[PDB]
Amino acid sequence: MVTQLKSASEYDSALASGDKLVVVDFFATWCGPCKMIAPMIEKFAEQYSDAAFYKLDVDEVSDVAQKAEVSSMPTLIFYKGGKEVTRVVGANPAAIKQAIASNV
Repeated sequence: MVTQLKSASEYDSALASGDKLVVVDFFATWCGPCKMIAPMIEKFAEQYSDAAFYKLDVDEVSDVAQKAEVSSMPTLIFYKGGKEVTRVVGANPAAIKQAIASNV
């Protein structure tokens, strides 16, 4: 399951996980590719049980989106030990899957 982050607070606690891969999907409700990739992302969460998946609506938690420097949707950011390891800007199934598999 992909837990929606509702505040800056939730976002940050999500990140203090260490060693555990934390993956955040920055999306918008108006964003088409976001919608098309959302089912895939759920599949990936089932497969990669070693990693915690989340999503954050950029129009609800804007401050977090601006501080994470998200300027296109969807943007998947990969954290480990509270630090950004990488990110994928785009509804790119293959790149997202590889990013998860390789950083778990």
